[PDB]
Amino acid sequence: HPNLVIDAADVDAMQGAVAKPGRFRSAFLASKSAVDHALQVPLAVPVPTDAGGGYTHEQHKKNYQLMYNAGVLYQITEDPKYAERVRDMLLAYADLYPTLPLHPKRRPGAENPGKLFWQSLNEAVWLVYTIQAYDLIRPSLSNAEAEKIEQGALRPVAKFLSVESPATFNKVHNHGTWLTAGVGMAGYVLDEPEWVEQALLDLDKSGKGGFLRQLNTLFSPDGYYNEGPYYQRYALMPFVTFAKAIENNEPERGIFKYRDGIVMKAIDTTIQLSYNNLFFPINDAIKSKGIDTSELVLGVTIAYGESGNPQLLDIADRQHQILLSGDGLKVAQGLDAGALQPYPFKSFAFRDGKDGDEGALVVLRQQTDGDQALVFKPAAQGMGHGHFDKLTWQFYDRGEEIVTDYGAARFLNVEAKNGGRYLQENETWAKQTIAHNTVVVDETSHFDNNLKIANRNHPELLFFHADDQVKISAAEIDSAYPGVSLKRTLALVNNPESGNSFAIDVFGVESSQKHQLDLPLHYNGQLVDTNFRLQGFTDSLKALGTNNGYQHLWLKARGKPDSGLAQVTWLNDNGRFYTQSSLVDGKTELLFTELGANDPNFNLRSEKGFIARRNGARSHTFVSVLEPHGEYNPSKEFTLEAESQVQALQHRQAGDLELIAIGIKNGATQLLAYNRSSNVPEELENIFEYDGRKYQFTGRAKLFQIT
Amino acid sequence: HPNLVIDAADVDAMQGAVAKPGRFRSAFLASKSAVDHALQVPLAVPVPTDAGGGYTHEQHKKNYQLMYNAGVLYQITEDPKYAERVRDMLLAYADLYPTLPLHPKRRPGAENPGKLFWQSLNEAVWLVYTIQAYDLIRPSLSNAEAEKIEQGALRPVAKFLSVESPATFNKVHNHGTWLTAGVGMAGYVLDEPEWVEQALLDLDKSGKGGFLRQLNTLFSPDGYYNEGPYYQRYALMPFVTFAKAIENNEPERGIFKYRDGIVMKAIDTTIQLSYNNLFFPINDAIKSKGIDTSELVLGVTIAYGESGNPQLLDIADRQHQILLSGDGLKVAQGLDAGALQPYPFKSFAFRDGKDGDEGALVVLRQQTDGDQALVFKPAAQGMGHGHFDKLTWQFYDRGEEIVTDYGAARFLNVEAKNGGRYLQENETWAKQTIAHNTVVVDETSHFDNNLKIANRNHPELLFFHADDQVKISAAEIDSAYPGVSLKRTLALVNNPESGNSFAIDVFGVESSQKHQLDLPLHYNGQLVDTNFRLQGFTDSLKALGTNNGYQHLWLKARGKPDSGLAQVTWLNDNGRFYTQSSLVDGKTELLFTELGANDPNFNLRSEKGFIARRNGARSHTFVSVLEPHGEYNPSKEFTLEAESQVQALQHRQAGDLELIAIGIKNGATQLLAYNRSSNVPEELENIFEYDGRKYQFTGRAKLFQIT
Ligand SMILES: [Zn+2]
Ligand SMILES: [Zn+2]
Repeated sequence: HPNLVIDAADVDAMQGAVAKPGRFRSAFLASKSAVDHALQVPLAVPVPTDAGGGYTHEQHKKNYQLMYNAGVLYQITEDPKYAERVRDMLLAYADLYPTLPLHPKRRPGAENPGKLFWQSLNEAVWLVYTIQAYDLIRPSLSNAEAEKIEQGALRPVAKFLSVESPATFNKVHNHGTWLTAGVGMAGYVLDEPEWVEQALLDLDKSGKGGFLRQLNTLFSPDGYYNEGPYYQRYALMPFVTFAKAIENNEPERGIFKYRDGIVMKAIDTTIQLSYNNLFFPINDAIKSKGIDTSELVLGVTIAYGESGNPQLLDIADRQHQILLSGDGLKVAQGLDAGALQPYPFKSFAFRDGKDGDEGALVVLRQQTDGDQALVFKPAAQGMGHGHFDKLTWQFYDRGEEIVTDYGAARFLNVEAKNGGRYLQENETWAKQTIAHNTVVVDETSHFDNNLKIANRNHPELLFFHADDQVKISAAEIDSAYPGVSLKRTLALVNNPESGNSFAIDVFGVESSQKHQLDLPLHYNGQLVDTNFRLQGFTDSLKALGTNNGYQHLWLKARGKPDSGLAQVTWLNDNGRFYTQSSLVDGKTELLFTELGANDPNFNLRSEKGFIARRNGARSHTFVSVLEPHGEYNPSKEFTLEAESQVQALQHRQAGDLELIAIGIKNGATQLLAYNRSSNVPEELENIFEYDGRKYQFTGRAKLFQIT
Repeated sequence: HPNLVIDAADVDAMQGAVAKPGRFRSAFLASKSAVDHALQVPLAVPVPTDAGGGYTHEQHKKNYQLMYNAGVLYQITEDPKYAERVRDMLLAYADLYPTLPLHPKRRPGAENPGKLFWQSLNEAVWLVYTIQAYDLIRPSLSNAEAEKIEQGALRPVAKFLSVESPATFNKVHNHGTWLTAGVGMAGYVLDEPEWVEQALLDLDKSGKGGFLRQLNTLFSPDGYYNEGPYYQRYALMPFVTFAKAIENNEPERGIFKYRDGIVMKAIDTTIQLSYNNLFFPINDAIKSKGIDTSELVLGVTIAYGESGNPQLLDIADRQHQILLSGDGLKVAQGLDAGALQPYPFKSFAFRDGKDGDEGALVVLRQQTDGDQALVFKPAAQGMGHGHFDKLTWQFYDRGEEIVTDYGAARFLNVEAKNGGRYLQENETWAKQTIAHNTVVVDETSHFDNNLKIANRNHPELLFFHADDQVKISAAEIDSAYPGVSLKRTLALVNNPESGNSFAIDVFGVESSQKHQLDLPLHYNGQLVDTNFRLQGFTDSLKALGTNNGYQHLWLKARGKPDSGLAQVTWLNDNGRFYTQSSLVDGKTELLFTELGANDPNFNLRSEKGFIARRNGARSHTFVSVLEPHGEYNPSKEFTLEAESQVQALQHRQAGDLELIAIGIKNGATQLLAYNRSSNVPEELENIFEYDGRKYQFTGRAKLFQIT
């Protein structure tokens, strides 16, 4: 009876593969050992009393996982003990569920209620796994056992998640995707076709919500999910699960061709939104989440099963987790056959919006100086999970996040931390603009915290270009603060001769009115030196400000460099020094902060940053260069080039061109020249004059060496 | 000509091994590649201008490293390009060194000056490496080149390091070992036997100083170096280097048998004083230093060449660094031959003092619940790098430091941080007792920071016992504070029935006068719960105190739990929760701190801790249990047992016995019973009554399960 993600054909293929040495057999033996041990322990289907991370919540989660794993073993081995365990647990659920009220630890202000769980989302995950387990063990049951499980457990849960909470079922968000996927698959297993249609087109079958609306709205043409990478991988699992079930049940729907293969694009982009295996922590996001997460392990197997792309074996190899499925077997076989090819992590502008015209998530990468990623976020809001952070950036180098995004104020599945829920400081700190590396006007967050306006306004991607020496993008938004135009261009560059790299930042603010302008740099590392006088406050600390996140920042020190070049140098665990060299006009303060004020429940990390503060400016440009330099090896006990190699910095406008000149110690000046305007063909010619000589280049941009 | 660590026998064996494939050939090729690349850069022997971490400091360090490596490559390849580079660098040193003043960035308060370097310590390392390089390339030289090199560089350096700085040269400390090693090896190479004898017996050759006194004084009979693990590995290099040269030139001295084989013991104990490859950060210490440090890579090859112990190959394998020497070949061959045997990290009391009577460094390990180490420090002062930390402890679990020692306030080889020197806050914070996990009386450090009193006093180790279920040690000191006695016993225990483990702490304070008593607990991880009301200060922070390190702690929160059981729970990145359960009397405050006050140069990390404070006590006992519990997996997204499983705690005396009974939720109480007397035969019988039942055990201690 398996006919959801796994079908009978997959079981027969798995049965043959299990008795041949290889990755698949070894994964099978490991699952079998674990399930056999778990079968020794009595079933635990407790009355639900705990919130996220609590015993009842985690036990119910463990139950769905065991029921799925045992069902897979039952199909492969034909051993009845696996089905009997799944049956006994389902009979227990069938007796418990009808008697359950809404969860005692429900918090409806945060999320909709569940019966098994504090929130409906976990119940939806439970249905997605449990329906598959039932589908896998259904041939083992008597008719009365099936009827009791369906009438007491499966149908009441399907009803609870759909007709009984219809607003969320018809919503176009990850929570909707989980609910639609579970009820739709239940429609297939229990022969309820209307449930499949309700999953695809909403409860009214209108078309306004449902699975198809989600695929047409939440993803851009580049496969980029509007809520961001961390919820991208989360929603991926019900997308590829229900899509695999649609293809096995109604292949005439052409689900894997729908919207020009959007399901495959979505899988691939999920992989791309990572560095050193971790998803970029933009918007609401837990920084530990990586590509070995179960949703992307599954997604890769499904995409490899559809395409046979050997590049996906590279990812599967890094995930270190063989799945007991037909597609999981295909992955295991390609790996055993040596078919692996490297996976191409791209510099790319992943467009945002269903039509691709609501900004973009830009990733700039280069390997000349090690693994480096500059992540630029001129993206749309991302809805409730979105941060108020237009044009913010991050910088990754040598395995580590150097210029940082906080992610969410949330301790996942830690019940003592408010049931693992999003904390108050996720609104008052983590979402605020001052928590990001982008301009804050008048100590006020972008859109002044107005969700509806934020949801309707987005930056415009002006351009993106990437070649071997220059990766560069610019974007603009005039709606973050009406009357203020915010424009940023960021370049990731490398010089082949030196082996050196730079991140270059040109942040232009233009207003007809005077404003306070803050540009934070939140960094990871230890402050080691400054160009200018800086002594920290010594016997008391006070918060930087009063609202919009400023109330959480302790002010540790205040500097006001003389006009010219300001330099801030820190040292990272990864063995590198980082110096930001910025142009200051003598009216710019540098405020050094530590996160942790107005934090009575110890909910925030002691993160460090410095803010460039320019008061009373109508128009201002923040020009800066981030220089990774030197080597620090505390094991062999040597240090090289600990001092910044930048001596001078100049920024000039030359018609439609922007020039950034970086003077290097005992070295040639690095001169970034790029064309500023919208459309620039690849062979367009440019010249300009710098220091009495003439320079010429084709296309968007060129880095010159001036000896 | 090579006759020091490397002799001609070694060279011959290496030459035949570099043709055959294997670990040695791969190391050779990697070295040859690095040096060949170095040879294409012209030599740089600059006039010394910078302090530690600066250009000339790090260049002169690069130079001795390259001279040694190029010299070894000369001997193996017989290719004069390597010797010619070494020759040309030494001729530049011969011309430069006699013109040199004392170093312009000398800081004679911190360390004695050098000429090549700001301190003579680096000059001694330079000599140790360079005398070996000169020895390796000598047969390539003309007599006039040899005379110029010896007259202008080698002899002036050796003379500057001995007769011109005689106090330090005759000193018995790590600075002394480096100086005497270089001069003694110069004595062998330049045929100055008086220098060899001065190296072994001091300049006046009295025997008060010198290398034999160092081996007889700075190590205990257990091979524990008095200054601590971080300086043990430092001194280990000159110790084993000179010893190996002595054995190759004067094997009649039997140096590897001297003092019951102290050198081999010294190597083995250096390996023992680590957890997950890092040395215990006690006394002045840099936390990143681990067993791959060059001194211990060398010491392990030399011990393997002496003893052939296949267990040393385990360490070598973990170090991942084959050495181009005769011993390093033998190590590579044994590894290739698959002779590796697991190295045994033991529970052990490493005695302190020349004769092993000045306290001890006690390490308790178990493996039942993962890799765990309890480090207890009832040790001698350790001279000027010693910390004021009698009876302090650390806890390590699942790869991480959980209960912490700060180590030193110093940024090794970062010139912008005071030349990589020990910083002011090393004295005012890192050495202070409040920075450690031990009792502070009246906000005053042990011995009141008086180094002369501290050097004359040490705790007495009372007992130490390790079996598979209980590891336990106790010690006491009555001289840390006038009229106050301090006694601590620490136990590491495991229960087989559950996978559970506990660290048990009983800290007794006895005095005829009332005092304020502080017991800090410095922890690594995120605070997640308390069983008593705790709200952090929200709008400002102020230092906890005014002196002896209290001026560096921000007080973030204050709690006063009710009489009974206090519980503090934090979450560590290793995926485990930790709960300290402590007995409190309603009069004990718990103060939550963050390091960072009075730190104007950003010299301190933001470390966290909590302090149990009890005022007006004459005698008081701090009883607590540290419980690692649960699993936190944010990749798979599950949590198990996040809540502490301790329900109750009781401490009782029963004659010569102490009882600690730990109530477990849904579990048998764990009852630790141990005899307190110094003398306890293994077959001694103990009997006590607890809750109506009678219990008996043989020997020192036993953990009982009470259902
Ligand atoms: Zn964010
Ligand atoms: Zn210390």
